[PDB]
Amino acid sequence: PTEVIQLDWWKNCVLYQIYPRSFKDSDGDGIGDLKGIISELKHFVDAGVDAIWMSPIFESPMVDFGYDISNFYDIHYEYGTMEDFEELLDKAHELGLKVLLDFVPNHASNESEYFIKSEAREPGYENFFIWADPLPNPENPGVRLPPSNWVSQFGGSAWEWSEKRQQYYLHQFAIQQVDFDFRNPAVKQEMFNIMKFWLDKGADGFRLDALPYLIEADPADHEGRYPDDPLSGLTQFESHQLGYTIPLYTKDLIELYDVVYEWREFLDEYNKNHGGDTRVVFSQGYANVSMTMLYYGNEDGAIGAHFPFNFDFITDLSSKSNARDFVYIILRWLTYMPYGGIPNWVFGNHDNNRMPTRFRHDMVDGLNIINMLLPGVAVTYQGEEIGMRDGYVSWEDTVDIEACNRGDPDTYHLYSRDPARTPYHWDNSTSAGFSTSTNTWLPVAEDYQEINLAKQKETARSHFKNYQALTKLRKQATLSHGEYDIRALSDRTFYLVRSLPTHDTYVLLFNVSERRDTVDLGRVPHLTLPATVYVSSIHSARLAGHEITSSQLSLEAGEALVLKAQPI
Amino acid sequence: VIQLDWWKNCVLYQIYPRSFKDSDGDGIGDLKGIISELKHFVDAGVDAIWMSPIFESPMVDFGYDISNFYDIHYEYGTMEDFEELLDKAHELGLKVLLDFVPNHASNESEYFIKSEAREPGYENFFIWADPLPNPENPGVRLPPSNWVSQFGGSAWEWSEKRQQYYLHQFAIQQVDFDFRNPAVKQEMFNIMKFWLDKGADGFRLDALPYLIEADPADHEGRYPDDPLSGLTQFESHQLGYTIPLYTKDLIELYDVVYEWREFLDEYNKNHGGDTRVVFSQGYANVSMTMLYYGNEDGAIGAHFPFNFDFITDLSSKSNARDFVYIILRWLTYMPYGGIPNWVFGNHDNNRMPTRFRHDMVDGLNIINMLLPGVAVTYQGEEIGMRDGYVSWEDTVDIEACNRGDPDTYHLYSRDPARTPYHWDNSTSAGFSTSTNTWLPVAEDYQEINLAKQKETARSHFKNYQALTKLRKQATLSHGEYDIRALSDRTFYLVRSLPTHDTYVLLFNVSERRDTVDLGRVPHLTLPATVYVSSIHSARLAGHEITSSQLSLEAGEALVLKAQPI
Ligand SMILES: *[C@@H]1O[C@H](CO)[C@@H](O)[C@H](O)[C@H]1O
Ligand SMILES: *[C@@H]1O[C@H](CO)[C@@H](O)[C@H](O)[C@H]1O
Ligand SMILES: [Ca+2]
Ligand SMILES: [Ca+2]
Ligand SMILES: [Mg+2]
Ligand SMILES: [Mg+2]
Repeated sequence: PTEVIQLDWWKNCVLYQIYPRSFKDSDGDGIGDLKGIISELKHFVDAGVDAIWMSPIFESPMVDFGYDISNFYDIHYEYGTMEDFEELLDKAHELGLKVLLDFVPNHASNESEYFIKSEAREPGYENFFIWADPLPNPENPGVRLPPSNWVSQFGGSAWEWSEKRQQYYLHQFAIQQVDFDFRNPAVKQEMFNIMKFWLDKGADGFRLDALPYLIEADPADHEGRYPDDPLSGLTQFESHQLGYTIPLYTKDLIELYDVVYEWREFLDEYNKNHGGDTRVVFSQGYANVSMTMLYYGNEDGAIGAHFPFNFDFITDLSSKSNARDFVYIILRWLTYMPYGGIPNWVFGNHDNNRMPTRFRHDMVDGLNIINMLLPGVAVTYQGEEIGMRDGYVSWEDTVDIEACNRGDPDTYHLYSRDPARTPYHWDNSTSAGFSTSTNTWLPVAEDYQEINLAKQKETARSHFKNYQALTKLRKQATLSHGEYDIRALSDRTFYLVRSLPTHDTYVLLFNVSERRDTVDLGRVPHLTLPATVYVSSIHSARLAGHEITSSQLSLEAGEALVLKAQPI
Repeated sequence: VIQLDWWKNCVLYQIYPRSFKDSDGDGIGDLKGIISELKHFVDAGVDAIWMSPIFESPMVDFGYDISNFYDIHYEYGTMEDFEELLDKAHELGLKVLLDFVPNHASNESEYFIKSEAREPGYENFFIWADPLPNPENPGVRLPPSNWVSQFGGSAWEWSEKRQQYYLHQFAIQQVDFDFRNPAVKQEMFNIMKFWLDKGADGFRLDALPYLIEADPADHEGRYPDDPLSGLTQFESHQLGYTIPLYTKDLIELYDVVYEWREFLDEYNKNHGGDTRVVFSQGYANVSMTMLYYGNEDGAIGAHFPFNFDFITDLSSKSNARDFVYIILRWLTYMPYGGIPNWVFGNHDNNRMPTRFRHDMVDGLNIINMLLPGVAVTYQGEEIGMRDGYVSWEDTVDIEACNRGDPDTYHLYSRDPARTPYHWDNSTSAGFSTSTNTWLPVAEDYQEINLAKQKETARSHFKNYQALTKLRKQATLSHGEYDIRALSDRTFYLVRSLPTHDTYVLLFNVSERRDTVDLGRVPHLTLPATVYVSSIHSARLAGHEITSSQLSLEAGEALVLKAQPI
């Protein structure tokens, strides 16, 4: 068995997204907190997680549960103190974990000192945000028009009138989330200042949110006005409704990538000047594949985020997908990613329905196997390691500003992100062990007695035990250094093979369909029989250690196997 | 390497007969014309030809409106000319496929006249529905549903004779058969049996996505409205106004196709000789397209449905990563054992060099010839023919006439891809002795013609010949494929086969020079020999590639011959 050089930590980490409000409540207020995370850092070691990122924990009025940041240099009081954060870093680092911070560079709370100073036209802050005059209305001079038809992601105009300043400010998100002017060198310098502060504290890097919205059209390019976004011309949207416009002037502007490349320059300089393990930036943006790959860098030699997140398992695959769709979407990242790009795989987050809800309850293990066996970085969202489902959230219990703004009692479910933010299922105790109180900030999902971590640790076969076996398998040279081959055997079943001369072969077989499928293992490259089941889905006929001798393999709907075969 | 049945790796050439060769100076291509140039297919290294329809037709849709599925269109010639074409093609080793459209018949067909007059056994040959009353103006009949014709306007036409609407997914003159009528399904078997008895090597079957529409029996006796697109740019008479939920890709259409294949399998068993095939045409999403091959329940359909991805999903707007990702789509979705095919043009779409670029013609023909399976060539692609200019005044395409006007006809017209074939630099590019050609000859025929390309050292046609010859190599018939983008500008396609020479396409699909590391290309050992280069390449056939660093100019494609793996 050949010797392999270990990869840089960020090229093949298991990265786990914590939603701190919903992870662990240590003080009975029904709100997850830093002492809660600290008390369960051992969970990440137990799970085989290398790195955690937290949804925002900075001072925030909580309009968008942390994404409206009023102070980028201190901790939100409900989550705890700077001292709790420093204790979290110390204890995480002692356990060998990396810790990344999430913040949204696009915007600040209207309660931030930046915005208070800006609205007052304070020297240094007047132009910190996008401030615009009304569009001249010569035909009805007493009727004030917004600068353009731009629509907020949370509904209504992206322009809010300031009585104090007698101008509109831009908010691509909530009224309380004010868009920085990213053509302002002082805004760009402030972003370096924020990152330097948290790197100096010992953060191992950043997840940076909402990057497609950084830059909007310069009125200088449109005869001194903000240009209207083109109309979608879809009958089902009026001017206050997201979908009314195509964001040609408000999203994916080529200038945003220059800001990202400057962030990478800054981080490269920081790493050179501090040594120890590489500090990284992982970018978030929902965009088409071309716009997504520009986050890595460009073919003029620019270098950007260590990677942009791959949301293809959220946006392009679901329970509607067959095995050919799975393979074809997996191939999209691998086909479009630049030479030397690190692939990553995301199955969920706090903005989207949970993995088993988007797919099916019988597919959890197969989805975690894909995550863990594809080359590069596995990304796990809080709860995927135990197969948590969307929780039921009534209109009455809904707190997501997106649903409160865009929805009503009949439609709120089309918008609300709350079902994927329900408290983590630790055990079958009061509130699934998330809290000692029956009062939790979102309702605990009704299935917690059936789906909880403690039950999965006790029972012979579980989502969590499969998760542990897969994160353990990623330490094998075959998964860190091995080649990959992926093809559909049928509309129902695909294989993913990891192989490496002189090292064991590992094969995923996954029936993603609602029907049984019999496949010819003779078609699977590098699969020599007999082979051993390393991992099986929790209801597979095959237990771990089951010998596969026949070339004919019948798989149930949703059944997934990892086979261990002799080296190539 | 066991010999493949002919249709698994044939070079298939689509003839548009009206535009191929005029033998009789009426400016209309004809069968004696085709017969006179059958040697062209041998010269080019074409194995099989299919013709756009040549059956009796009022020519409203230039042959796709068929008034008699059992005889030849007089302008193209006679049954005897067809029998001669088959005779001489088979002598030259060629296969000949007939195109007919099972979906619809000419309103001048006996089927229609008899159906409209309610003649017994013909009453239900076509889709006949009652009008709806009109809230706005009671005197004005409304059609059975909001269904929109592929050529614009309602898919329902009123018959004064029958006092009912008939369905036409295409032209008013193209009447949709009822494919739930066993007598209609029998008549298709009768038409196929007739032409297979004549010696045809199989069929191209048109417009299959449109065979079957919603049964009113499943909608309380009414034809259900297609959903609205809700797109403000489309009015109720314009294609795009509806989503064809009840009018296209109904699962029942595939059962008809599986029955056709069952009939052909029986015929092939009972007659022996060379396999007679069915290749299906349908523009549909990839999963609905794959159902034409067969289904997972074990149904067997068309020998293959045509792959239109180089028409629908790639263009001059595409980068190397797009090329790779779109090529992977057929290869990812195709059933195990399926034959891949590659289509770069047809008589319904702009010519290959117009959709892409003039400097990409060689690369595109290399892709066609070097990918696994079947290369499909549309008349003109072997010489890099460009779209012809066709004024409103000279436009004869019903689609442009019905959907378009002097300022918009170019958005819809298929005529630019149907201009006469460029044989030489003689009158009408040698298509005809006459200057009275049914469509105007493209302005560039003096620059782009088969004769010129045969007598210049380097040409699209000589590259085409080099590539059809290369398909005889086991590496291309049986070899593995590896395909990846080296950059946004350049991709490789490697064919490899243990102990047989490796063949490598490098293609810069961009408008800019690109320098690639050939060390990244699998199975490529240097030195390698240029087998084929783009006509504008600095590299000639026989040139040795010795450096690992290769600069490709805009549109430049090389086929390298390299050491066996
Ligand atoms: C990215 O950004 C928006 C606004 O900050 C937030 O609502 C989402 O939760 C986040 O992923
Ligand atoms: C398929 O069918 C339509 C109608 O018959 C025709 O106009 C096209 O030319 C053909 O490819
Ligand atoms: Ca912005
Ligand atoms: Ca039909
Ligand atoms: Mg708490
Ligand atoms: Mg003629």
